[PDB]
Amino acid sequence: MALSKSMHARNRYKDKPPDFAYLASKYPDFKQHVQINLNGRVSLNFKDPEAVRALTCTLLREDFGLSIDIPLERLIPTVPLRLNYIHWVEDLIGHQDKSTLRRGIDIGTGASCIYPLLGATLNGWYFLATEVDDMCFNYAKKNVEQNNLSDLIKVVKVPQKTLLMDALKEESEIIYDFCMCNPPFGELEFVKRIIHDSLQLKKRLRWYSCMLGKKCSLAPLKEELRIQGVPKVTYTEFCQGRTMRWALAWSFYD
Ligand SMILES: Nc1ncnc2c1ncn2[C@@H]1O[C@H](CSCC[C@H](N)C(=O)O)[C@@H](O)[C@H]1O
Repeated sequence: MALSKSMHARNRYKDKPPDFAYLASKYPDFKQHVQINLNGRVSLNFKDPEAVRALTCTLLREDFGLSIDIPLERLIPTVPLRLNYIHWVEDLIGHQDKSTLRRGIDIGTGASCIYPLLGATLNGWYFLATEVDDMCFNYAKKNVEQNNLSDLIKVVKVPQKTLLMDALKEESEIIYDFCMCNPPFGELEFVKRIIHDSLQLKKRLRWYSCMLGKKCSLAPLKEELRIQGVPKVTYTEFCQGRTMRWALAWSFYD
């Protein structure tokens, strides 16, 4: 499948994208990173990671009420793009209500802990955040605690060679609804490790998903899943102008 306006229909920033002028007038700690371009427009220098951090932290504060602390030394996520994936998963696990508790896994949560944070806020989803990087693990366990989401999000430091399988030994939950992953920059080799772990977990997770960075990666993975005889295999492409990612998910369910 593929979504109109190249991004998910339920995305906040599809109809109402970020307004630099507005955010500068509200958050004077963001006003410092914004500069007036030639066209008179209020613009952020996307090269400066401190500027980009200021935007991402402000959009979380402004639109989700999330106050996060993230280091420059680590990846700065781009709020609207990550949000498409949150909505795609919503669609996959057939969102719809108050007594229907849905639980997922985030393979590589990052310093931000962006997916579990959005996910637990927007929908109240229980998450199992995994991390190999200590710095990332420290900041994520911190952002979760400071937004009092300690109850829904369970951040866990994990060994290097370990993925999905190994992580589901603490805690012991029978059925997980989804698992999202944003592979770090071979890419194909990573999702292949996810595919394999999914072959042994099968119906224990309703949906296994992966946000890809390269379109070339879709063709072999689509073929791998097909060779392994995976019943449902779904894919889409998201967008944020210059940026473009390819989310792919697969289920063993009829
Ligand atoms: N085998 C593995 N298991 C768990 N986490 C891993 C891992 N390999 C890498 N990671 C971690 O996963 C992260 C990938 S970056 C994805 C971060 C986040 N979801 C975002 O979009 O902001 C890194 O912080 C890295 O330390």
